[PDB]
Amino acid sequence: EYAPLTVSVIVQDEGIDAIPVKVLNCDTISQVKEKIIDQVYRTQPCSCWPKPDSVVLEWRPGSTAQILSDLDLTSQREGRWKRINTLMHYNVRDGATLILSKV
Amino acid sequence: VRSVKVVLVGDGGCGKTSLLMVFADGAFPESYTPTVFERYMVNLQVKGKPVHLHIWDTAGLDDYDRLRPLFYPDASVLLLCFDVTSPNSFDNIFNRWYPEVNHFCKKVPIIVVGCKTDLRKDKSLVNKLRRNGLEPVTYHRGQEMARSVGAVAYLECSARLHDNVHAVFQEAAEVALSSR
Ligand SMILES: Nc1nc2c(ncn2[C@@H]2O[C@H](COP(=O)(O)OP(=O)(O)NP(=O)(O)O)[C@@H](O)[C@H]2O)c(=O)[nH]1
Ligand SMILES: [Mg+2]
Ligand SMILES: [Mg+2]
Repeated sequence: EYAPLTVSVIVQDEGIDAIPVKVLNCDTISQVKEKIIDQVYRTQPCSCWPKPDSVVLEWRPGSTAQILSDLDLTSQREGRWKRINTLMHYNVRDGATLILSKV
Repeated sequence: VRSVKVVLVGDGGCGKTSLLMVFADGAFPESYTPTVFERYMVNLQVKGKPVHLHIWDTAGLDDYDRLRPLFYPDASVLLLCFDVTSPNSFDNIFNRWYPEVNHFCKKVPIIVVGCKTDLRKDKSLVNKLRRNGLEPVTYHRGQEMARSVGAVAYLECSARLHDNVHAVFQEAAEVALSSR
């Protein structure tokens, strides 16, 4: 089996005292590194690092494309939270065509 | 330079795409192909003034119900379509399409449209309906539905025969502009 595991990580350059990072004992050393980078550097200024919200995703099954979002007018609010839209929420079948473009 | 956003909804196979292709490209499709979503842009005249038309062709199937509301925002007029030969599609005008429109588009004008009118004068088809105790939808029944739903107008057309096709969109742009 596996096990949840909270760890204390220190980053030399940033100088923060310590950062709690929730990982799994079955995570590899590469997975753990990216788990840390997504917590210290995803919010650091980097003009060449595309984040999902600095990026548009359109869908066109025909000659016209439409933008798909995590939460738009079609999002069903399930429970305490608004359920984030999925690919089968929009009913995107296999072999579809998408467009990626910056904002 | 006035622009108008037109959106067609209605049960699958009721003839939404054929109506648009005949109006835009002047071509009727013999093979049925379920539409996902398309945007047709048409320049027309209204009382002597040019009016651009952004027209959206939606999916009538139940499998795309979660994607369809994406095209309701900023609408100027809504064409609620049904098949005259299919009493089911005429019911879903009020059972299914009106609640969905009333939910999102509370203020967008509704124009009910009866499609495949040419099929009313087909002996081989109407008798198949009459043997099952069902008659094709008549004008006074399409009108009472538009009245019950609260539509502004109610029109009929046949994409197979180009009849009353250009008139459907002239009335759509007139209602959309006069209500602006
Ligand atoms: N006889 C006749 N057949 C028609 C007429 N309009 C459409 N059809 C036929 O009805 C079928 C459905 O046409 P279509 O326009 O694709 O319907 P739809 O509403 O766009 N389907 P969907 O909503 O799933 O995209 C096709 O086989 C088409 O040839 C009409 O005026 N007369
Ligand atoms: Mg279609
Ligand atoms: Mg189905």
